[PDB]
Amino acid sequence: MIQRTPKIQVYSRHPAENGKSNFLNCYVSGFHPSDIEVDLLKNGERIEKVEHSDLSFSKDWSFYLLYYTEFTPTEKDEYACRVNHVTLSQPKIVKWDRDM
Amino acid sequence: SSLCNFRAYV
Amino acid sequence: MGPHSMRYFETAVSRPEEPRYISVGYVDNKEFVRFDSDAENPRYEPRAPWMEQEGPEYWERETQKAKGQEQWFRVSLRNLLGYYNQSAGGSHTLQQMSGCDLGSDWRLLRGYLQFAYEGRDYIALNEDLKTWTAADMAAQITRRKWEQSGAAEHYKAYLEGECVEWLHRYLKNGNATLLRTDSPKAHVTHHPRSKGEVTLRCWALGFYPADITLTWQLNGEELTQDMELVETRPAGDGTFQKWASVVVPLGKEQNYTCRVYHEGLPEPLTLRWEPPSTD
Ligand code: NA
Ligand code: NA
Ligand code: NA
Ligand code: NA
Ligand code: NA
Ligand code: NA
Ligand code: NA
Ligand code: NA
Repeated sequence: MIQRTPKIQVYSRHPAENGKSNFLNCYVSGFHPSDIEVDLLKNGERIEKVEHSDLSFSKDWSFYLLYYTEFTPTEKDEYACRVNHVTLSQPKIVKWDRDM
Repeated sequence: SSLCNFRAYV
Repeated sequence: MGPHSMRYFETAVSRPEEPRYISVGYVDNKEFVRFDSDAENPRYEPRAPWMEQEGPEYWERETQKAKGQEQWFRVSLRNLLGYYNQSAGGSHTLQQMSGCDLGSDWRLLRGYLQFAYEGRDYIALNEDLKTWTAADMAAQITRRKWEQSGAAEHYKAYLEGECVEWLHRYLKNGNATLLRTDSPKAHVTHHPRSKGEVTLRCWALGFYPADITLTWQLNGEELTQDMELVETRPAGDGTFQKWASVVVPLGKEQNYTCRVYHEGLPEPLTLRWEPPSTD
């Protein structure tokens, strides 16, 4: 058995411009096994309207999914992705950085 | 066209 | 790019409820069909719109085959519990990759049949499509069973025949869409650091297919270990994104260039950072 921890990237579909509608993405990949818990957060709170792509796996057998929601970037709101998987002892929180 | 595996299982 | 290919990536996951079985087909690395046992009405469905050129008989036949595969993976997961002296419980994952690369004579170039159990290589069919390579002791049991029962001939017949015949049909039907490319839109951004130095980030956005090369140069010479790259990621609209960054001294920004290579670009793009116009 080889378990692999998720790789996480949090980013927007389009270059962020405050006050302009966009999509917030949380791309989770390179993990094994396939069960995974992902939440998108706004000011530390769980976003309810979150969609996700269907499960797929790469040539190294590891799984990947995309979680996403429509959003409008602002100066004051903080966005993040919270991921949990069997390889972790606690959820990992990755903050959205509009420059990454 | 998807594959039908052979009658021998793992 | 390169030879055309078809692949079917199959997974069966047992859970603490019968296993979940997922089958995903790809043509040229693009998902084109999908079956999931956890769906309300489990059936193979078109994932690429050009697959709707197929009639209703195709979907029914593919669905019936998925029902057979679901049972094969269910029995195989059960045998795998026995091989590792375990009783039923928890979660176990059995995966399979199979398919073909198309040669310049439109016949099989390379055939693939590989299995993994618990994220580890388990057994694979060799390049000769006649012999097997087992990765552990449990896999040696499967290997002897498959060698003694003539399993390789069954897979070889599919890979050399049916797999390549249907790939040609799909390439013909999906031709218009399959040749389509979305060139990356590229730009360079400038970011502050800790002491006044600058991060230059070269962005390639909205490109399709996902294959891309991003490079940085200092006076035309390629930069290697000083370059930070992110893994290519989906934009969510079917296109992809990637970036590569370099940390440069302030005022030395113009000595650096980024070059992006992509099959959508007739010529690679060469760009540099320029301060944007402001009011
Ligand atoms: Na930008
Ligand atoms: Na809030
Ligand atoms: Na919200
Ligand atoms: Na068929
Ligand atoms: Na069960
Ligand atoms: Na693939
Ligand atoms: Na089912
Ligand atoms: Na899409």
